[PDB]
Amino acid sequence: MSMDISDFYQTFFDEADELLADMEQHLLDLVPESPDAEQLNAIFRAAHSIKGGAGTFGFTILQETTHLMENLLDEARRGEMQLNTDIINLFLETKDIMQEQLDAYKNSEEPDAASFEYICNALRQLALEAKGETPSAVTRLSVVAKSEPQDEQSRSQSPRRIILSRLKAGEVDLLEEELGHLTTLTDVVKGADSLSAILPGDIAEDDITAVLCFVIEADQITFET
Amino acid sequence: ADKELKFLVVDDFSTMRRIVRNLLKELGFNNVEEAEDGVDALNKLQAGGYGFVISDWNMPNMDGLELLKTIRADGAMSALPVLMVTAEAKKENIIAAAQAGASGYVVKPFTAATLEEKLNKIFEKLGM
Repeated sequence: MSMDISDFYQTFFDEADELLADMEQHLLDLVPESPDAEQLNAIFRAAHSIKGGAGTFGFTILQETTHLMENLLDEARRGEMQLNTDIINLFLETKDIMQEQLDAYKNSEEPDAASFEYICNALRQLALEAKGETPSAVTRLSVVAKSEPQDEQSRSQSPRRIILSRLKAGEVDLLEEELGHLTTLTDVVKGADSLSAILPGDIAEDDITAVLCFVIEADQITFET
Repeated sequence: ADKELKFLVVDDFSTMRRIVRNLLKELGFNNVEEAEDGVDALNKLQAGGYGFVISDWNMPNMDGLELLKTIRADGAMSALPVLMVTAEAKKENIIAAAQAGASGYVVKPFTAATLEEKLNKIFEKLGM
């Protein structure tokens, strides 16, 4: 009854502590110049797990901290980033801070703001350094803003109307809710069973087709006026 | 609506796997298996028996979609329902999921009551 999260927290707090201990040990055993692939994968997985739990429960500070570390561990495990003793020490410091953040949440307290800013700043500095100063040669030197500024602003008047015919009880509300995830519906005629709305053109006909297609079918879909 | 449907809860995270499990519980679903990745899952799937992949989008060796495309260019697994579990309701995920062939999507954490509704519609569209 009533999905209370202030106990689905306990299980997360315990899992996280355990994963932080594993992370620490793997970090300490890593050989920077020749990191065992299986060991890095374990560190990355612990971080990925902690991040998802942090997101699920709205532990903002922990989520962002783990997020930045995870991207870095992904680079190192894919072999895109070289490790060394400085980087491993930064990871250990990151593990230390994440533990402090977790310990604050266990007490229904807020984590340390200053430690959060410092660790995120350092992690983003490393990622930057892991870049060799922007990509080679100029990129997106044109492909960007293409077709100049359209004449009117957003299609002269060819939105195409989508007609969703034949919807179910609560589907009106729900598909209203789903189309509402992909695009935005106007002139929402919530018939007893229908939903018409005008369509923006923001998705290839071939793709809208594809997703509604998670709840409905290709012919329920008509594009016309 | 088989309270026994074999959920391959593909995720590399245990507690979540556990509440997913407990909510499935307060809702009545109790048959849940856990996998940690796409090669593991593909290996696991190269086996068979899996009916619902509640696949988290991300995993090592092979992820949710390669899992899904390989699944799709391969004669044998080409049509499994994959409920991509996503932490958030996003369009391209939703569409790539769509163009490479995925079945549906859900957002954690849900109450027993919500998980309840999503399952219902896939079931609906696939004819389950």
